[PDB]
Amino acid sequence: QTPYKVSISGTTVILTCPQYPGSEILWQHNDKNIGGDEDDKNIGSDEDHLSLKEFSELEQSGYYVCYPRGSKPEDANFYLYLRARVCENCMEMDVMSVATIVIVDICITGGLLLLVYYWSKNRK
Amino acid sequence: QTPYKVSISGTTVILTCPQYPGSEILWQHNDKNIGGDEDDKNIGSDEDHLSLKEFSELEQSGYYVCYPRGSKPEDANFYLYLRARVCENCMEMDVMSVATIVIVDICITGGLLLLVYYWSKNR
Amino acid sequence: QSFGLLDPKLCYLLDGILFIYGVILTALFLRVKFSR
Amino acid sequence: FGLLDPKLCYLLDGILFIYGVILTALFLRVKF
Amino acid sequence: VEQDPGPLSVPEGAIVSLNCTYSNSAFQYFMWYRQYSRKGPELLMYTYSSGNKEDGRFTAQVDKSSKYISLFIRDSQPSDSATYLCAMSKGYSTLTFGKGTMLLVSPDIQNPDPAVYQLRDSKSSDKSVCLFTDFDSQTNVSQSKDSDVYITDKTVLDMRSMDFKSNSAVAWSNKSDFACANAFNNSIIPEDTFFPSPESSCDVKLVEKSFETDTNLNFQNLSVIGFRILLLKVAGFNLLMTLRLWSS
Amino acid sequence: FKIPIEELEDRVFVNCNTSITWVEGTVGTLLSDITRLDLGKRILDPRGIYRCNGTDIYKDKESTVQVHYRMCQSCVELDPATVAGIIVTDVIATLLLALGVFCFAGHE
Amino acid sequence: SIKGNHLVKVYDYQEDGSVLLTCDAEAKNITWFKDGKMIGFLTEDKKKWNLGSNAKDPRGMYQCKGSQNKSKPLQVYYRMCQNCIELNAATISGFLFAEIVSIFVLAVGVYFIAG
Amino acid sequence: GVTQTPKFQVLKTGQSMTLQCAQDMNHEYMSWYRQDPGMGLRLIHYSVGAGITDQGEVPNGYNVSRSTTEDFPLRLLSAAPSQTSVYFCASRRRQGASGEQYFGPGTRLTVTEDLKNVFPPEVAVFEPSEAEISHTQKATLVCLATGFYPDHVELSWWVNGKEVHSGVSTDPQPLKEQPALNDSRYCLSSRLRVSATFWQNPRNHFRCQVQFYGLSENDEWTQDRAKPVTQIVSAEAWGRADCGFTSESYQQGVLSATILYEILLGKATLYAVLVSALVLMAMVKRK
Repeated sequence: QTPYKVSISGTTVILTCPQYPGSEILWQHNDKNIGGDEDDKNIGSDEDHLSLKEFSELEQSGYYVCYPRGSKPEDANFYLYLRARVCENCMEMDVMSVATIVIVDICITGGLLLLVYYWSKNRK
Repeated sequence: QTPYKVSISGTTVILTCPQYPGSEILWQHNDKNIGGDEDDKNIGSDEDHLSLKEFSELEQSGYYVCYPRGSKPEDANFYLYLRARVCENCMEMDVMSVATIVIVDICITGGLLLLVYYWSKNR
Repeated sequence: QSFGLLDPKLCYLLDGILFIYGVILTALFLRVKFSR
Repeated sequence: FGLLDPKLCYLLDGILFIYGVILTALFLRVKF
Repeated sequence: VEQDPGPLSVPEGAIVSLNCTYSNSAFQYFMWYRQYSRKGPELLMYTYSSGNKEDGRFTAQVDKSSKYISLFIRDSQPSDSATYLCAMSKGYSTLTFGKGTMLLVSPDIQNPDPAVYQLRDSKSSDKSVCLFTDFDSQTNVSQSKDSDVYITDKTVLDMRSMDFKSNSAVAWSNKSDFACANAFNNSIIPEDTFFPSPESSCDVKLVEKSFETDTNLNFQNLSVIGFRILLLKVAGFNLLMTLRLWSS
Repeated sequence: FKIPIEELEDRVFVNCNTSITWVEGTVGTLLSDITRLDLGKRILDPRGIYRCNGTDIYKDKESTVQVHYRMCQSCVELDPATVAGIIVTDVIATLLLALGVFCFAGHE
Repeated sequence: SIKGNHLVKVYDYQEDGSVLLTCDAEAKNITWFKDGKMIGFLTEDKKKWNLGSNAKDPRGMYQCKGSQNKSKPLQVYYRMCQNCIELNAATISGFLFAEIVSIFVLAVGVYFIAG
Repeated sequence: GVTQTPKFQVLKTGQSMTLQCAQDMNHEYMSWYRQDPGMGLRLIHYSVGAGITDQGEVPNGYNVSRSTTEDFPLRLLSAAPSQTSVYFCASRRRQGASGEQYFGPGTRLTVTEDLKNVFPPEVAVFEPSEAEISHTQKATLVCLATGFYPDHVELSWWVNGKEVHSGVSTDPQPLKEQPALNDSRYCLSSRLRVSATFWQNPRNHFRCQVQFYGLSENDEWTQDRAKPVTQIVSAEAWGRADCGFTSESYQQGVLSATILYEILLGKATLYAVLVSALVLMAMVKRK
């Protein structure tokens, strides 16, 4: 139907359950209800968001499911298997992002060499 | 003793049992007969070849054995323990071959540039 | 210990290529210094 | 021999390319 | 009907002798059950006459005149530490079981190196353990004085790969001032007991023994080599064109 | 008669009930006890042909196992398109050097 | 959780990075569906459908069919980096040092061409 | 052989429970033994035929029923706090002619006076220290499952998704946190010793599964915390060589190499385009 939106920002994963509009969302991780107001304050929940701060690959991987408030999670229609590394101050290496870095550096150095070129021709 | 022939090309493992003359050969894997049901295109049987197509490290490894028709299968006493990785479009390439590829590239560049040197000296 | 196709022998091959080219140009520079 | 190898390979690339540029500067200051 | 309880301790590779007294009745058959910890009683030997019988490396003997039966074991492995039960009845039914006897076969360890190692807590819970190991295989490890310090009994872990049978006991606590020097104070402690310094050792040449290589690292190293070849060729082109434009 | 080729943590141990006779291939280490032959690691590709007798069962038959691994780690994934790309850019770079020596030697 | 028709489980952690899927049904011919389409036709001796390594980040919808109806989906997701680069002082200093020496070599080259 | 179901079972005081035995070797008559620490095996009932049930040594509160000749289930109509034992099924062929028995794999029961006492095991995996890896060159992971009740765990080590049966010690009997009291809580430990060129990979993955057997879905729960059902609690750890040259620093070294050489290749190609444009313009302006 409609996939979960896993927005990863830095070392913080925000899951978004796209279905069930208006109703209230509960989250199971490995058949263990999280997202409530426990002592764990690195995990916040919103109207439809799950904000996991300082994600840990070992602990917070595994299954996930959103289900409406007061319903059975075995009657939900959609499960997620999240396994994500995170990395503090770590910009990735896409196929096209690196090409944009290369072309920006090419344009900067081409501009600098044209400045030095016309400077030397003005000294010529 | 004449070993089994294992030839691994991409995701195709070809086994060859040398020790019998043949003309009726059967292959057994982990106490199960394999090949010869006229299904399972991935598992092909030949004169003395076994073609495991789309070989899988986790599910096809273990003890292979050839035996002729007439011999009971637990009487055979030459077993292959096969374990192999099956990366597709992925070939064996050791270090000395890569060293020779780089040096041959240098020799081709130096030879072509010396050709350009002499054929510009002639002008 | 298993490097495989990962040895420092390959980067040191390329650095040996740069070293041999540097040796050739330094030797010809010193022969220019001998020449005059 | 295997302490932190790529940094050694690339620093040796660095100070031999610098010496290559200095050799070309010697040709530019001797030949003409 | 009367089996001697209590754990008896036999060194590795020694003939073990157990016996059950049953005086007096007239029993037909005699049989020996072996029960491991947290399993069901498995049968070992079943005889019916007065005398001797041998199966595998075990030996069941029946003494109707002396009115006791006995079990003998040769080449006692450490993997036979179990509760041995003996059973007999009349010809019809109603087997009578003894209370069973704990047999502990502590190994011969042949190269002991006793030490107490602090282990590294894993950021989930507030405990911190001090594993104490190799023991000379004769160290009585008692329980603790407090109610916050726990002690497990000595167990024999059996490495099959390096072929090295070892002894262990683990002490964990939820309190401050629990250091490994003050952890196993209750039990008796042998000599040289290598309490480590808190400064690390950091053998670098032993970390190099564990270095695998994926296919991704092979292909990325070959891409680096290809880019170095292309830099050398295009820089050769550049220096030739600059020498061409400076020669004229 | 299957010779049990057990795979421990990262090693390979040939087990038998009697002593293992090496024939050819990786020699390995006879362990601290006999009847167990270590073959080194698995990623270093241990291969060979080993033979041992059989006691307690099998009536003193003698059997032979062939241990063959292909832990593919001196290997490289390569598309045919990527091989064509490497070859074509190499040829273009060599032609650039050819034109460089051509234009340099023509106008020295 | 094999009731409620969640028949697809993942057996991820492996010696290499190979992600595997498993379906619990009447095992004669398991037919594996990704995203709606068909990708797999599995018989014995095979049990586990592969997805390749986890460096390629296998994602998306997955489901299985046995002799009964289709299973509920499973959104397999991975951000298993194998490209992420930590911004140390050493890597930034190396990038800037290589950039400065490259632009100085090219600057001397341009200044001696158009001198 | 002889099978029986369930393996482990928890139930509140004053609650029935039917536990099944099954025997497909087609022996005739079965018996129920119970075992306590301190008293040995004690007979409960034995059924010599298809329907002919007879009492044993302690039949006090045990309804049996023999209808078929392969099943002889035991029933507990009302429960007691003195019911905590380990139960066993028996199997005999024909009346002392073949005196052998074949016991099943064991069935445990604990009976609490109130179901607020069940807890899940809190599991932690303690990594080794560098003192071992220098001194003995072998590493000992230690798992601690603390705080559960009742004693219904099955601890197991998984290395790269497959179990290990070589190098694992586990306590046969768990401790108690307060040994003087009655409704205490148990603590179980485990040791995985591993050659220390296997722990130093960052590729190997070690985890301590604990299969807790407890309540089910058909039982009421009016307490504030989560309902402690039959489950699996585990903790993981990658292997970690702290100081040295593993295969992650090398990953980032080769990634920075690819960045610098794509940048330098862009530099050199742009300088080639500049000098080729200068050569082409000079060859236009000379001809």
